Amino acid sequence: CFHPPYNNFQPDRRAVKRVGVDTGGGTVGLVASIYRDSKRKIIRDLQKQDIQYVEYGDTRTLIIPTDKYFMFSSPRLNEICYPGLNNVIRLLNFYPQSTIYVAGFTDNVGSRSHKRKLSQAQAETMMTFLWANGIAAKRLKAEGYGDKNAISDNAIIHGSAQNRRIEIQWFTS
Amino acid sequence: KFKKPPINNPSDDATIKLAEAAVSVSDSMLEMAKVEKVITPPSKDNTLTIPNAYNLQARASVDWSGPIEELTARIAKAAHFRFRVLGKSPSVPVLISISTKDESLAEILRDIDYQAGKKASIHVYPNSQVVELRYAK
Amino acid sequence: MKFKKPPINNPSDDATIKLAEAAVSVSDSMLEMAKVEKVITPPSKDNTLTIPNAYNLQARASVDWSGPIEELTARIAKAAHFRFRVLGKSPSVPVLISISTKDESLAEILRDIDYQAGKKASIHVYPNSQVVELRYAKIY
Amino acid sequence: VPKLPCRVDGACDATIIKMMTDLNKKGIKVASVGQNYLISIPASALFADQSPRLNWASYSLLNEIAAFLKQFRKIAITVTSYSSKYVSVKRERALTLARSRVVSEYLWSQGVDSRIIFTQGLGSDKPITSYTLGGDRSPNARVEITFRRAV
Amino acid sequence: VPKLPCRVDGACDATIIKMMTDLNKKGIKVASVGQNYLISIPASALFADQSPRLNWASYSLLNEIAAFLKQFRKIAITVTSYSSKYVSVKRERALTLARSRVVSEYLWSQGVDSRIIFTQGLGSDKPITSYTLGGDRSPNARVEITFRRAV
Amino acid sequence: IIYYIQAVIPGRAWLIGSNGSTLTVREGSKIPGYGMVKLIDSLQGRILTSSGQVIKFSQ
Amino acid sequence: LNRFRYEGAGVVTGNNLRTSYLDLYLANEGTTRLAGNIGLQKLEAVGNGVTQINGVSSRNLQIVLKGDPKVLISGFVNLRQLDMYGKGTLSLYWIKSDTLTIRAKKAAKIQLAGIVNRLDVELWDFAQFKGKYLRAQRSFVKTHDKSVAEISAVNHQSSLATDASDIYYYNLSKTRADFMAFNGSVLDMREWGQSDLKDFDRYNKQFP
Repeated sequence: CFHPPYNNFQPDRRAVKRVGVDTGGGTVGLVASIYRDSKRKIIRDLQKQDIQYVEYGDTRTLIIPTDKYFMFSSPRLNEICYPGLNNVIRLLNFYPQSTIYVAGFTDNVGSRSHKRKLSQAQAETMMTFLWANGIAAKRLKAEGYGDKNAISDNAIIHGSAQNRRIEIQWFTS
Repeated sequence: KFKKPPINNPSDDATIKLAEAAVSVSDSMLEMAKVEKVITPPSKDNTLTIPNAYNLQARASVDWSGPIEELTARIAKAAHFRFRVLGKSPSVPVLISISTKDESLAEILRDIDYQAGKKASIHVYPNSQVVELRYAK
Repeated sequence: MKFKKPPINNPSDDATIKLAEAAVSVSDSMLEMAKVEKVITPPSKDNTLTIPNAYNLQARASVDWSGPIEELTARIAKAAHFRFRVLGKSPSVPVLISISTKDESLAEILRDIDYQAGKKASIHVYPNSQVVELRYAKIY
Repeated sequence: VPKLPCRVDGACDATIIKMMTDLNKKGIKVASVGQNYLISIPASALFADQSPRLNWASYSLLNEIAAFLKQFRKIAITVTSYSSKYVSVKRERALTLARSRVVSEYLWSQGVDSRIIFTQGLGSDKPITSYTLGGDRSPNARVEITFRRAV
Repeated sequence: VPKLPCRVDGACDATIIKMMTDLNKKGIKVASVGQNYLISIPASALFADQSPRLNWASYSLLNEIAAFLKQFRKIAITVTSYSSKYVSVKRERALTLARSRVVSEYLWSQGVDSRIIFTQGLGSDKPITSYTLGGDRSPNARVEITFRRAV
Repeated sequence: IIYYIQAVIPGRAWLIGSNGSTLTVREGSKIPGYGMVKLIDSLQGRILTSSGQVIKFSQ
Repeated sequence: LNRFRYEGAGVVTGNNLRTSYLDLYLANEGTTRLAGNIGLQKLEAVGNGVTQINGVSSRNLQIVLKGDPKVLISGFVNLRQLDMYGKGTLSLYWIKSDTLTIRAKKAAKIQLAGIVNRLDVELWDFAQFKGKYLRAQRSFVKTHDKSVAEISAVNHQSSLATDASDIYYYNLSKTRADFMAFNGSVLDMREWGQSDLKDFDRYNKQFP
């Protein structure tokens, strides 16, 4: 069984349902479970979803569309896209020691103070969710910027759309 | 099990940019108006308050347009209060109009004074049951 | 091994694109005008002093109105169980306010409608008497 | 005439009566008097025990209620919440207000054909029946929506 | 159609993704976010040991990387050279600078399209991996090319 | 010199000013530049001075 | 005047004693009265006793409990960490600390006030925490079944409740986020009739 709203913040028993449906074999159940729980499948399903994954050198980074995964123009958080967050937690469980940084980014239209406040609010909300996901608060640090550094121009519609985002960095040691 | 998304929501980049610009201009105009507006505290708000007299808590339905002194005299007579005037009558009189069904005498007089503005004032006396209409100079 | 940038959306419209392109510039102009107006004129007072809130008033509302103000305020007072009072006479020109918001205080609703009315109308509340009075300006 | 609207968009009295009858048979109280309509929902079928948390499955009922409401033309919709005495007066009033806020927010997010939405909660001040053996299971705790049909 | 160019000359997104995949499977790092492209190449596979000289076979790789770059419109391209702490700081900076100058010169000589080419080398001033055992074999010995595709 | 409250306990409190000088305020005590405190509040941050001034929390 | 340890139903009174650090170890009905400023860092009450201190101004202090004492302390203390596992009942008059880490297991009744830069609290069961009159910048609350905590966060609030847990926020934070698992509840219960209480804004209108 399972509950859509984050399963009340409890890691599910993904293996038991697989082994039950297989027995309804144990070996094929085990191999299917380990294959579909491999990190490669995690990243592939992230790419299938609206997730950007980057690994290079030793640091690893994640990019999330705030517009897609948030209620528009509000620190309110969307709920329909829960599997993305579930997979995020499943992947992040692999690194129980790395320090975490999370940052927010928005477009170039509006009051500068307004943009900064919205970025900070989004970062606060995201880091709060991460903390509630069982991570000790010592491992988290949040920040938000507006148009301080854009990987895409604002004069283009789609580029400006890409500009606003959520960034997650974490080292290895 | 069946959760719905918002229906009339900005699902497109053009839509979200439009709505964001709308929010921005709305806030800007709001604070512009806030700067523009002028307000006064009740301490210096020179308005006739409620005389809080029981005999003036009656009920009437009245419609009128025209001069003010005659109407005030009629109101005072209905209220069983003496009525007096202090000043002179300008050649061009002071005209007002009011129609109402349920508005007690005190607030009626308050409205009368407000519509009369600064050219005249009205004062009440419950010690000696009188009303005074004072002109302006 | 495929590649995908995050933001993938529904198809857009060129007309809406142009509308937003104009709108962002309009917003920029409004913002700079507000900045210069604020810096040149010092604000002094807030309408909280002339009308604060009280109990049986924190009830909440979300409205969308595009018409006159008198009936809207009357409905507000009817919801709030408070008396409604009018001062002065409405001018020949109707006074219209378009306001769209969502789930703020009734007191803040009154504050913003009074601000948006500005010169033409004024609002006052006496909680001891549980009355809300609106007055038209005496002009000309 | 063909260019003129033949009927209100998406209107069918048969569908209206069918859906309201379905609500009543499910157990949601629907009352029509004059042209003012009242709809009452038990708390135990909507929230968790004395909490401003929403049951996931209740979204189906919320959507059905919104669909039924869409069939009518109105001006203002009033939402009131009522509970049972649990801790104080303040806690109960806050809980009722929060429930009203969340349900109203979801309704407004949905394609509600409204102009004004009022929200308030009253805790456990106005009962409906002296029978109060149960707590959140007692019918007195409730959420009520009242509205007048336009024209 | 025969008069106005329907597409930019000699461009094919299928070819673009094909060559990107080929580079990635060769092992040279290629990535992009938004409309900014960054490519990293290990120093060992390009230069000889501790020397600012190009291995002969590397000319084919340079040719094909220039061919890939030809499938873009850009203005400014920046090249950086990073190495490992070997003897000093000045010598390593000079080595990186010479390497960057040589590669930039050959790229400009080839049919690339840019208005500004920036080149700089630093050495072992900022590593990107805690593992610091090897010298020229260490993955941090790298050359990086960055730019932004505009419109 | 302007002053703004920091924390409230029933009966007395702890206060700061523009110069960063801490102070302990009794229910009845003299406050420089404000006079003497006549009444404090715990559910509300208002505290009343002899001169009629009211002090609240700092923004 | 360096270390005092007493057990066995004894009454001690002192005032105007001055010290840098002293170690206090009280047990078995230590009726201890203090009317002076004492510099100390380590205090340990076994439990089931009354103890009051009037004025301590120390750079640091650490305290843990095992029994069920009733402790009331006045002064200024920069405390960092505290855990409770019995039936603790504590009141602290003032604290000026940057980091607070509080864990409560069985029964806690804690009344504190002061200025805090960062505070986190974990509650397991039957713990009431009256952190009202105590203002903080960063607040982290994690409550399991049957835990009541009232807080007064100012800037940044993160709260999680499992079930039958009450989180009562008595301030309007700039940013707030709350979560309930089974029956957790987060409630404002502000003045609700205040003359000049500010309401929600765009940055903070977070619907529960």
